[PDB]
Amino acid sequence: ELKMDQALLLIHNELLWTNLTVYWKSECCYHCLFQVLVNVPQSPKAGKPSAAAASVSTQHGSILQLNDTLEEKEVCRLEYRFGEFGNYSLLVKNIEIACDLAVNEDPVDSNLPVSIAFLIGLAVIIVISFLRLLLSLDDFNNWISKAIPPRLRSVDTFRGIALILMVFVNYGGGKYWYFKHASWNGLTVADLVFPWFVFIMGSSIFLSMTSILQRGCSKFRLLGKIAWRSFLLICIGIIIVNPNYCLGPLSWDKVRIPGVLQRLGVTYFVVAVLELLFAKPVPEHCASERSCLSLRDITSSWPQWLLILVLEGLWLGLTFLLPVPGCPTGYLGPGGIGDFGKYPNCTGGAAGYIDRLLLGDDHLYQHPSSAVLYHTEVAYDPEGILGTINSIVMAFLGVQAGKILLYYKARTKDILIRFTAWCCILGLISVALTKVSENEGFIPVNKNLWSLSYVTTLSSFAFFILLVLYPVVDVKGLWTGTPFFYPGMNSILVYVGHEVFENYFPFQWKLKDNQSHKEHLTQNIVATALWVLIAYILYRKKIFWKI
Amino acid sequence: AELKMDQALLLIHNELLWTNLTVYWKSECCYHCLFQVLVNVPQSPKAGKPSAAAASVSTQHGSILQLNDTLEEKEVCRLEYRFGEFGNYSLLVKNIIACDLAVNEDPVDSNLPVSIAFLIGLAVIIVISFLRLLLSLDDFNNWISKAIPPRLRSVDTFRGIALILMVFVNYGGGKYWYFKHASWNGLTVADLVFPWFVFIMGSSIFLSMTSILQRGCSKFRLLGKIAWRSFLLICIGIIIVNPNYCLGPLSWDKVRIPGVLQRLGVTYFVVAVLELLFAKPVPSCLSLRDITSSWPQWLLILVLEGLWLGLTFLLPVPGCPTGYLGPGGIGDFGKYPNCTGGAAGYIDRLLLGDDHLYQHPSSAVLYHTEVAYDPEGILGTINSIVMAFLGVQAGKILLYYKARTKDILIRFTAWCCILGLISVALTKVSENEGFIPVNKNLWSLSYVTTLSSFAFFILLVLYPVVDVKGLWTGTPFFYPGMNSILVYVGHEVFENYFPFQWKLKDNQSHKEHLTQNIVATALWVLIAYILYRKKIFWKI
Ligand SMILES: CC(=O)SCCNC(=O)CCNC(=O)[C@H](O)C(C)(C)COP(=O)(O)OP(=O)(O)OC[C@H]1O[C@@H](n2cnc3c(N)ncnc32)[C@H](O)[C@@H]1OP(=O)(O)O
Ligand SMILES: CC(=O)SCCNC(=O)CCNC(=O)[C@H](O)C(C)(C)COP(=O)(O)OP(=O)(O)OC[C@H]1O[C@@H](n2cnc3c(N)ncnc32)[C@H](O)[C@@H]1OP(=O)(O)O
Ligand SMILES: *[C@@H]1O[C@H](CO)[C@@H](O[C@@H]2O[C@H](CO)[C@@H](O)[C@H](O)[C@H]2NC(C)=O)[C@H](O)[C@H]1NC(C)=O
Ligand SMILES: Cc1cc(=O)oc2cc(O[C@@H]3O[C@H](CO)[C@@H](O)[C@H](O)[C@H]3N)ccc12
Ligand SMILES: Cc1cc(=O)oc2cc(O[C@@H]3O[C@H](CO)[C@@H](O)[C@H](O)[C@H]3N)ccc12
Ligand SMILES: *[C@@H]1O[C@H](CO)[C@@H](O)[C@H](O)[C@H]1NC(C)=O
Ligand SMILES: *[C@@H]1O[C@H](CO)[C@@H](O)[C@H](O)[C@H]1NC(C)=O
Ligand SMILES: *[C@@H]1O[C@H](CO)[C@@H](O)[C@H](O)[C@H]1NC(C)=O
Ligand SMILES: *[C@@H]1O[C@H](CO)[C@@H](O)[C@H](O)[C@H]1NC(C)=O
Repeated sequence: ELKMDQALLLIHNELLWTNLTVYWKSECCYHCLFQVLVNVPQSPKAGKPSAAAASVSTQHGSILQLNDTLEEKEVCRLEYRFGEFGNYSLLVKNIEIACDLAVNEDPVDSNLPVSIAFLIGLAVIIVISFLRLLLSLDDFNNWISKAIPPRLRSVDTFRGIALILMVFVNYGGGKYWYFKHASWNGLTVADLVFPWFVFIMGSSIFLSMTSILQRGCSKFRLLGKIAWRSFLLICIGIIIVNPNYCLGPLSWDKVRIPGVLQRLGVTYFVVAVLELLFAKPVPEHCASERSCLSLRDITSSWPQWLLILVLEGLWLGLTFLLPVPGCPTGYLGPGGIGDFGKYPNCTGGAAGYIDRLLLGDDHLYQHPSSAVLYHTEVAYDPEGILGTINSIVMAFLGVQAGKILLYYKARTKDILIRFTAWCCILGLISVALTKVSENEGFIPVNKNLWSLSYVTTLSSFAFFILLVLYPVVDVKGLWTGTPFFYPGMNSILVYVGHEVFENYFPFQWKLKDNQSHKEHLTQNIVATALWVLIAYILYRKKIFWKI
Repeated sequence: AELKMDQALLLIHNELLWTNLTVYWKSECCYHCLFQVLVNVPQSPKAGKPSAAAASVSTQHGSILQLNDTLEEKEVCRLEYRFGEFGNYSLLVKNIIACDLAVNEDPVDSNLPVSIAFLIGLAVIIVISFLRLLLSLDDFNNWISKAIPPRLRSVDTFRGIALILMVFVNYGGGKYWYFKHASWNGLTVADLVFPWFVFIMGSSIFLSMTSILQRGCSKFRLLGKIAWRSFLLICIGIIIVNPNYCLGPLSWDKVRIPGVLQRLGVTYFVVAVLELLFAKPVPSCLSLRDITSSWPQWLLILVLEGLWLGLTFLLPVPGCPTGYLGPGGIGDFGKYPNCTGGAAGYIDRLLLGDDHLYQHPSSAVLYHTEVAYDPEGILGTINSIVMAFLGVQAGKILLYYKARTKDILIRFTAWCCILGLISVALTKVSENEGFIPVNKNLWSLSYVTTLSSFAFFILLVLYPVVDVKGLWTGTPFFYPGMNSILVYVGHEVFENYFPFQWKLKDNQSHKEHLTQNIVATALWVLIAYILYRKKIFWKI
């Protein structure tokens, strides 16, 4: 009867001279038009009020505006938050007319009941099952006999955490609203992994390129390697990751040109080529002081910083200045019914227009993140053309983190000072941009547009994560990234694998109740743990696929 | 138009007045098919103007049209014809009871013109495209530079040929009827692949066991390797290869336990454990010592063959004749609607259930069988083991007389002749008649002997040319031969992916399907070649 995060609302109209219409709009909508929930009729006779059944969304909040089809006057505005499976009864009576809320069945309290208790129980059960399976393997072997520079590992732990979170939220994340990507604006747990992947990509770009150059290899061989790696990423993404082959053979008239791997390849090429051309040897003798307050890692890359600033200015100018036909200039909203629905075919503004012009409507993402909340009827691709500038900026921030990590290697206090300084600077910039509020600010945090505040917020998060991880996993040694670094070293293999093997049995099976959050959560956690186990097994076999 | 692929539009005109003629159709190749109703032709309203009926006769190979009156059923005209693709044939039955077969539009061959000269044309096209891609890609790099224990390779070539055939016929094989699996009895191009894979599997089993036992190891880590490889093959077959995950998530109640890789794993375990349990070291014009040293496993193979024969021809099956080999459905005059496989089908449905079996057997499209019958069932694994052991015998022949090439060809010719004689004795040189007709779905003993004789002849041809005389390394073939498992898993996983599958301008065209499948097979050969160059052979 009811679906996930969907309370059942019954409207009892005790009125006898009005045809009430209940409207609806979530709290998380910024400026959304009210959608008709159900059209309750008037009571034919006194004593027996007219009733109708409506299913209200539970994910986050609910605004119910009561209007009558005759005069269109707000008899009462009710603003509540519903539960996952709740028999809610709304009665409105003339006393003038006030609508009161009654609960006939208590909600399941989605994400309230599971909390950390169910997660700990599931983890214990999975660990016990794995240990029992491992012990059973030795039982068969016994019965048969009876019968007859190195890797940082902190960047690796960072990438492993990002990969685990990405595998969890890509498989559904328990079908929870906050483990999915945000509709248009703000941040969720699924909006963090991709920026961290670009950050780590830039960091590893600098680490690998400087290792290769100081190992005595020509810059042209590295240029060829970079070009081949970016081309392979783009082709792999376009041919394998982007299209859903369960719907039929791939036709060029509906091929999704831009994607996650295409974005990664393009920004890899751009920022890696920037580093290659403007490559200076890593200074070593300069690290002779104690906690040196030198800006060497920044002033040694003034041309790349100038190019990055020019690119960021280009992104800001195109976003806020490019005149989109039939659209306000500098439009950042979601379109659809968002922003009071006055721009329905304007999902993404300048970035969406650039994508639709250069690549066409059919070569974009047909199911954007905003399509489920703001009801966008057009196609917008989060990995568009305009957002690649901000992805390049993020990759260069990762490059800066790598320069911090390598220029000062012996002085771990210097590394921590630089990480804290950069995290604070980027956090202050993000707070200034987004104005702390989710939907307010000059450039609100947005994954779909890859907003500048999105880049800065996620880069500050990445700098803080590196600040926490580098001493613990490298200097102090209190933790080896025990379950995380195997995905860190098999990132590309795990990404291609889980984007290819989404529907295979160990990662996805038929569920007893498809509308249960706990069943989906168990399936997604088991699938993520199995991908970690696969990465660990390949680590033991020393099978590291690299492009 | 409304005509499909491999179908012909048959217009029927009845000049008869007091007739309610119905047209019954039955494909020529079916052994004993009930005449299904094709179309119902109504009585002509008046003289001069006959009633017209539109039908699509399956022109894959032949068609039998029988016309008997609807009321007081009596045949008025029995017509046998071999229709052509996209043919507009008009049937004119007129009162004189006479028949006419006027061809209103000439048929399109779509088989000779596409697979006779268009095959060579497409080969030239793909060769030119590959050469241009190789030259242009290196030209750009050159512009920048200017500006600034041994493997035999015969078994490898055999396995590569089998892999090329499997990739071609698994993708559709041009959607031709002879590049698919024959509906129950008979041998097609697609039926030749799996038995050769089992044969090569057994040959490689012996060729690896001999090397390992001669080197430093024991028959206790070899047993672990064999058991783990069998378990891995079975698990891969159950999880990855078998289910069609595009439909939805896997479920226990509707998961297909049998499979190609499950069958390969079970037969590998059985035959490899047999050789390990009876492992002897290698030591001749007519020595025959290879068949005598391996006498216990030959005795066990004969016992297993007797068991398969006894279960097939003697196991009682409820609601089914004892010793049934027929396809069921409308086959055998439809007297056994649900008897697909007989003993093998009943054993599968009794041990694994009817939901853990192949729901689209090759007999469904022609004999109209509604039950689920799995070609890789439980009964046929005995014959899979027998053919794997014939491959093991080929390996023993090849390894025992390594320095006596003439001995190798003498033994290969002798074994091929013996197995061919056994096959022609069992099938009486007829696909549907005989004692044990050739059948992939039952994995018949005559199927095993025929395909093993074919494999022995293929080895007899390949071994001198590719090993002894050295005239031709298996240049377009052994590259998949060295990556078989990866190639199989890859084309099972990446069936729908762009290089191997793209949307066609008209899905009802044999030329477009053939070119797409040839391009896909060539791309898989190219992938295997690239992996060979980089030495990324995946094993176990
Ligand atoms: C939002 C959602 O829900 S979807 C989330 C989106 N998901 C994704 O984008 C996942 C896909 N991306 C990825 O898997 C990765 O980011 C990749 C593969 C594209 C790039 O990973 P990278 O950071 O380039 O690392 P990778 O493992 O490929 O190695 C690249 C180079 O960096 C080097 N490197 C990596 N880590 C380190 C380290 N810690 N120290 C030193 N060198 C390192 C490697 O040695 C290699 O150089 P080499 O070949 O010369 O030896
Ligand atoms: C009919 C249709 O359309 S669908 C049916 C078609 N599909 C199938 O049959 C499934 C696909 N099958 C296959 O890919 C293969 O048959 C496999 C992988 C299952 C088995 O291949 P095999 O012949 O066993 O060889 P594989 O490469 O796996 O290695 C087996 C062993 O034989 C050895 N070997 C292989 N070829 C040779 C050779 N020519 N000489 C000596 N030893 C050899 C290998 O070295 C290996 O031993 P090792 O572990 O010491 O290295
Ligand atoms: C529900 O009723 C209220 C009040 O009747 C509507 O509020 C006004 O509606 C008129 C249109 O009749 C608009 O011109 C006004 O701008 C609205 N606001 C105010 C403050 O007057 C409300 O629009 C109705 N709901 C919907 C979905 O239209
Ligand atoms: C749920 C899901 C199923 C699937 O079959 O695979 C996915 C792949 C995903 O990845 C995202 O997909 C969109 C465009 O690719 C963008 O929202 C993001 O940028 C990108 N990280 C996200 C979700 C899924
Ligand atoms: C169509 C298809 C696509 C693919 O990519 O994979 C296949 C693999 C096939 O092989 C057959 O599959 C069945 C066993 O699973 C049995 O009909 C036969 O024994 C076996 N020859 C046949 C068809 C396909
Ligand atoms: C309410 O709508 C019904 C039809 O659905 C109509 O018969 C009735 O007159 C309406 N009442 C008012 C007060 O408009
Ligand atoms: C909800 O409650 C009402 C009365 O309180 C009852 O009639 C109805 O059956 C209930 N529905 C569900 C789904 O529990
Ligand atoms: C058509 O009629 C003839 C009349 O004897 C009969 O023998 C034949 O079986 C009929 N065809 C059917 C029933 O398919
Ligand atoms: C077959 O020929 C008839 C001639 O009477 C014609 O009307 C019909 O359209 C033809 N079929 C097709 C598919 O064109």
